[PDB]
Amino acid sequence: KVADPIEGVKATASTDKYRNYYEIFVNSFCDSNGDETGDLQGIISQLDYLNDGDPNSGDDLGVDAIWLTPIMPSKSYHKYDVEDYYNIDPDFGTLDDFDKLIEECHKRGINVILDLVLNHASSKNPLFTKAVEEVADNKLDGNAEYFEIHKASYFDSNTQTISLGNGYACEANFSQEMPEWNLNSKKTREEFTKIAKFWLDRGVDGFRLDACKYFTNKETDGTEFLKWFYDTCKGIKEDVYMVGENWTDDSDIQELYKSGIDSQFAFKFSTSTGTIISNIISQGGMATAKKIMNYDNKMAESNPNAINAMFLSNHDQVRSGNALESQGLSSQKLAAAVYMLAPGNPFIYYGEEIGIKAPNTTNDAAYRTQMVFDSENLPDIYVNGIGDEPDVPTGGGVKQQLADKDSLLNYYRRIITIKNQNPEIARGRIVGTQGFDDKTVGAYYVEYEDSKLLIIHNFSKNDAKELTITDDMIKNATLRADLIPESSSKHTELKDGKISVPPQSTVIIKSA
Ligand SMILES: *[C@@H]1[C@@H](O)[C@H](CO)[C@@H](O[C@H]2O[C@H](CO[C@H]3O[C@H](CO)[C@@H](O)[C@H](O)[C@H]3O)[C@@H](OCCCCCCCCN)[C@H](O)[C@H]2O)[C@H](O)[C@H]1O
Ligand SMILES: [Ca+2]
Ligand SMILES: [Ca+2]
Ligand SMILES: [Ca+2]
Repeated sequence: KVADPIEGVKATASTDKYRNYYEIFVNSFCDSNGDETGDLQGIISQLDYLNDGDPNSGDDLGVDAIWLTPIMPSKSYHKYDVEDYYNIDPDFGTLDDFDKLIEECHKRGINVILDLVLNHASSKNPLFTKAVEEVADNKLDGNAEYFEIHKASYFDSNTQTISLGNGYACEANFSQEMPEWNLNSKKTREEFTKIAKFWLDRGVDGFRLDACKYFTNKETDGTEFLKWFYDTCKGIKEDVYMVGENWTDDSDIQELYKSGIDSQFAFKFSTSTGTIISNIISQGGMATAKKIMNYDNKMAESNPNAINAMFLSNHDQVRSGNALESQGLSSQKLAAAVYMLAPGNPFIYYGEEIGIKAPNTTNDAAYRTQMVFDSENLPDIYVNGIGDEPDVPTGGGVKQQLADKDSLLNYYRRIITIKNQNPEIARGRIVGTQGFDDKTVGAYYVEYEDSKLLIIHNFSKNDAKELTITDDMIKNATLRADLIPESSSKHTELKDGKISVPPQSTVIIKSA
């Protein structure tokens, strides 16, 4: 019977770089034409589920940016081997379907970034097939100049290669079908400028940049390359946004931020062995708050405009729900609150919001299962390596979960609404932790210019925490928002300076 503190509070749609992102593995999301392959028209058909354009009404998820996995011609179902950087794979649609998707996203306040694969191309990209022919004729000063082609003996020993003619090879860390670009090449830079402009001119808001760890090599400074590319794209589109996958230690992420790239994925906090899920299982609130503050701030030293990119899991990892669901739905809910209420831009993986699991932990295809909009009418999508038979989410599909006020999905929805009511959360920096003499409680102050919030998480699985909020912490403290997983009907309150934070709950404190 305690009033919901967010009732009637005005939400505002984001109009800047700060977004709750949604990663769509295109193959697996929505099939509009019966071939068992997801496509762009399928995404279009579900845009009102993603964002209906009105932050103050409706039953949409509410995400305000999409990251599309590769959409360009490729023989593979994942398409990270790019055969043509200037078109749409026919299974996904045409450039007209792409233009429709952009228009329809933007009408709803949804930004769109593309997976732009700069480390490597397909071995069937025509630029590369020409290089291969020319190398076989001992011509190295044509198309070979686009690619990381050298005599075999040049390569660092632990570098995998593609064998070419006449004793030459091409760097290929990921596959024999993924030859690497020479990022130092004049010709390559020219080509990348053309590809960037091609997509930016179609209304794209920016890029996800895979495999940044492999920009740097024996002769390439990846920071120099990414700075060159990023600044090129800023000239084309001043408010272009990029997020890099740099799957490596913190010091390498610090280094790469000197490029001025907005964001790099925060791998440290992802997966079952990562900070967030590990500490939700271990009930380590205080540790998690400390680690988020220290990491966000360290990265800001390298780039003062860094936008951290928190995530539980992506298309290259086991689904987060494989670890979290067996710990109870309230653990899954807390996890969402923790990663999404950290500074920066969180990335929800499609289907995470309804608890899609991986049927096995070892096969990448099992990380990319079929999105379930309605568990009564299961999808019919083929995913190479796991077939087309759909798993049923424990909580049902989108339609089921939207109706149930206590669903995982509705918890995500509420998190997003709280963010749309409180811009400081995404845009600010953590200026300090707040101790509550309890290792289960993780609390920190996020401040964005003139405005500070106190975010408190109770990681305890079983125990409510009665906390005292003083004027030294937040002057004239009020309860701005709550997230209480046990029941959507349950709210708390701040009364005579005391607030009960239930198990696995989050509260947000703000000055009157
Ligand atoms: C970022 C990218 O950098 C990375 C590489 O492009 C993406 O990963 C994708 O590509 C790899 C490699 O796929 C290619 O090579 C494999 C291995 O030879 C071929 O099998 C594929 O057909 C070819 O496209 C891919 O890795 C799959 C490895 C499978 C191992 C199975 C072993 C057990 C067998 N019983 C990824 O699945 C694909 O996404 C990455 O996703 C980007 O984010
Ligand atoms: Ca289709
Ligand atoms: Ca809405
Ligand atoms: Ca490389």
